[PDB]
Amino acid sequence: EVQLQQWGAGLLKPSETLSLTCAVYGESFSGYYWSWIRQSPGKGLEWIGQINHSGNTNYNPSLKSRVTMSVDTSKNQFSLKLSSVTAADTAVYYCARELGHDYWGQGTLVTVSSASTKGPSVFPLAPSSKSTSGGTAALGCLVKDYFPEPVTVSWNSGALTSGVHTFPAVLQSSGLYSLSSVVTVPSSSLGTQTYICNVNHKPSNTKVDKKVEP
Amino acid sequence: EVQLQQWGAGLLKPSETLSLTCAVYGESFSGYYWSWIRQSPGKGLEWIGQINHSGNTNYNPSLKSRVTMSVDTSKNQFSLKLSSVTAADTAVYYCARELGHDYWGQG
Amino acid sequence: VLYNSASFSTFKCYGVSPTKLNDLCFTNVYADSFVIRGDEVRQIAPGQTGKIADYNYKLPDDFTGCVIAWNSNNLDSKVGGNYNYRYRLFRKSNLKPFERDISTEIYQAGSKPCNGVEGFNCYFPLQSYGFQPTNGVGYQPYRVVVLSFELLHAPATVCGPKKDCNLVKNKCVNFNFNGLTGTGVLTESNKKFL
Amino acid sequence: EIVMTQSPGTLSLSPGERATLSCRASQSISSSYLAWFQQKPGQAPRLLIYGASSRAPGIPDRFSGSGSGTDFTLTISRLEPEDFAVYYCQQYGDSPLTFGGGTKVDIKRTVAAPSVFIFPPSDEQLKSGTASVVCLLNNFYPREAKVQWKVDNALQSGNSQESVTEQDSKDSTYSLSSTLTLSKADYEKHKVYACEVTHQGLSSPVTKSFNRGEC
Amino acid sequence: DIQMTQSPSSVSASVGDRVTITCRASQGISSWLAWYQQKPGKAPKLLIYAASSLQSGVPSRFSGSGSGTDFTLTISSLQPEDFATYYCQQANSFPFSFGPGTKVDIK
Amino acid sequence: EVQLVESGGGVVQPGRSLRLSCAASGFTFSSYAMHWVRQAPGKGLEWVAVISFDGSNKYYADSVKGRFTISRDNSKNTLYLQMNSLRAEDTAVYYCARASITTTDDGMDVWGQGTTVTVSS
Repeated sequence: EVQLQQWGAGLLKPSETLSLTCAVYGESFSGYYWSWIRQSPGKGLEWIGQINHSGNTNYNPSLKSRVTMSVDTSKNQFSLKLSSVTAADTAVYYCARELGHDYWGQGTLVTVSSASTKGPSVFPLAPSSKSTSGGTAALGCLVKDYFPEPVTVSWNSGALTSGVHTFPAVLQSSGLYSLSSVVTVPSSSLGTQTYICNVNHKPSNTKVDKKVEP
Repeated sequence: EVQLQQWGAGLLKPSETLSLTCAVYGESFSGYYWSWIRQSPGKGLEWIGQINHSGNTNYNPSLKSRVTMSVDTSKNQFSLKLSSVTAADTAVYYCARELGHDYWGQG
Repeated sequence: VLYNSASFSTFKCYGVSPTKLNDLCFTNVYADSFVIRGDEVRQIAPGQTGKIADYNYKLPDDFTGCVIAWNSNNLDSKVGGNYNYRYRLFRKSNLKPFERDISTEIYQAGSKPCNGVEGFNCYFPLQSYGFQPTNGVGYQPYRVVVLSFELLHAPATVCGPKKDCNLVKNKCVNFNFNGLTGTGVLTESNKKFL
Repeated sequence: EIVMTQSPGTLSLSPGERATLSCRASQSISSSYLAWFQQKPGQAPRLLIYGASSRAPGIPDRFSGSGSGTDFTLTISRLEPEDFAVYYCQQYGDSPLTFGGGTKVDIKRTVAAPSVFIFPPSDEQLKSGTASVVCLLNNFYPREAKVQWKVDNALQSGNSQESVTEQDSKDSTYSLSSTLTLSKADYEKHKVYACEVTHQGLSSPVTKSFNRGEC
Repeated sequence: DIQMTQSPSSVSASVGDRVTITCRASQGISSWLAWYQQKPGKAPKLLIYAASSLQSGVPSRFSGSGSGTDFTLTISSLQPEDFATYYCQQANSFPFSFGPGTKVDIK
Repeated sequence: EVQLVESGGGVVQPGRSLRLSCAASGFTFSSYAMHWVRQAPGKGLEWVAVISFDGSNKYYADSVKGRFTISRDNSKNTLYLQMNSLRAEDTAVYYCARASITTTDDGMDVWGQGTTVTVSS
């Protein structure tokens, strides 16, 4: 029962090189083939290549001229070197056995984009009279521009956690993600209790709390 | 209406080689000269050099022995490689058009 | 007769040029013959990577010879599938150049050993090509004959044909009689050679 | 490179109901060397069937596979709660390993109705130079949901993007939000903004527009 | 050119008897030999191919064997349909040569 | 039911040419390799010729080489066997059969009925 732990740079920029390393613990490391498998959104799982303790390598014909694995028998580690990463290389990389039957890795998300870190901007969204169908409406603040993926939007510092739908981030053409979160609350509760969409962008350390009301 | 975008290594150590890249979007990329402009505190704006799609380069005579530039017509990218950076090269680097009269970068 | 043939699709040559093939004497010539699918024909070359060039047939970098391959869809194609041309799919190391590995030992791909019985993570290394007449180009059989020219210290056993011309007598002509170079007039004589 | 294809894009069956999958390949597999993987969200894929007919060790007998040649089927007798994930199929009888396109299975329930909500652009973002118009749907079961933006009683397409949330773990429904981007003068001079919704929840499509200048 | 020489010119047997017919090859043919059933006045029907197999349609009572230069068919459930001429054809080289035949009489 | 239909044979004066047709039915004539087998009266089966599935690779026997010519028409689902320099020793019944491989790895699975050719004075 081997343990496959891997590490690498989770963020990259175009025309750079991608370096990943996977460490094998437990059973023997020699006398086996170690594979790298990439899972990209939209497409499916893709097999990148193989390498053994003697440096013999098998390659995917598609990723043949840009893929290079290396092995370190002393510390029981193997590595992947993908050269000239573009925006189409944003995927999750796994390290496993030769066929990926017994044991896999953990999953190292790698994103390639030429955009600098930017602080999120919260835009309040008033609930229209047309939206308010008596007592049912929707609030929310639309986060527009932020480069790094991680971002959390919460209501009332966790006091309001019912009816909150957090939509997945959308990658805009500028290279900046966009997120929208809304909450369904009664109009009477909206009038009596104010609601704040707290945000906490870890890379930018921005904690902007905006309250929007009719 | 080009939208120039920049990236590169921020922190650097002395005696290394600075490397920056500026990507061009929008309208046509060929038939133009792309400039690198350096702005430093204490000093003012400084012009580093130019490059076109054919590889022809113009260099500032002061920073002539340390400046090397390359253009990648395939991906609409041009790059700057300042060699043997000292502590006096701490500044903000821009990419613009040939004269920086129409469209600039972000810094 | 080989170079002037037209049925051959690929006739790339590496250590020698096809023009001077006849004017070169070699100690031995090896003709290695096998059948592979269309897409794999590019891997029969010095310094190439692939399953067919790592587990089945590997050519050394210092290769003095030629590679000849012609399509044989008509010769090798069954309606249900040939299922008789097989390749080594799994191996634990790359082949040495000009080595043949014929074994049926089960490929152990997992922690639990198997003593020659197939199962989980224990798979048969030899897998069969699927050749069918309806298959499009690139998955169609190709017959490959690789000629390797050898040059040892032994006397050159194989030489190219030595063409000649007619015989003219009573005329001052240059002659090359089996290696004798000179000038003179050749007339019939009554000498009795042994 | 045997291109591997799966026919059912999104299977939806009720819990405790038999499910069948297809992994139509592009060629004939060597020795029925085809496997079935299961990938719970946030984790790595795990084997269920090896050799297209036999179960991997530790796999419950609820999983069964069959098929040979170029057609392979995976059969789940009972849909347990810990079975709704994406299923991939993999082949070995060729030099590059090839995975299937991936198909997902989810819990089935009654058809719900999308609650359409419309919002106008805010003054702050109008000052910033971006006029974003968004219309939302709440708690509708069927995946299909179309947003047809109409501007000044005209047809506009390609200027909007849609975001879909993952299935709710309580009512097992979906919420969809579509964002429509606009310029400065274009938003300033245009009058009527609306998005059209087509769904099987209501036979007659419902439209709710707004006008800029009054609330 | 490889010719096929079946040693038994003819065999005498009754229904439900065991007989063996052999075919010999001048050169070495690995397993590319087939057998046929020729009822006079009809077309020959294959019953053994690759020197060891059962054709889809005939009962599992024709058991062929042999590899190299000798090939033998063994039958242990002879039926009234087993009185005909049998031929052996090799497929190693393009010139395909059948066998002389073997008549089966009723006794 | 898969069947093979053959015709085009008959009594022909020596020195002329005879062309025989073996029509195909019940299968894909563009995916199989066809064989010709002849049997003189009171004699055994003699191989004659073979043609590939695409009709571009043909071999004849060691007796009728050069003289006999074989061809096929996948569109018409028939076999074109043309005899040249016909001789009096070709008096035999001709059978057209079907094989999966042009080298008949597992072929000769279906046969027709045959047509008799008798050349004489």
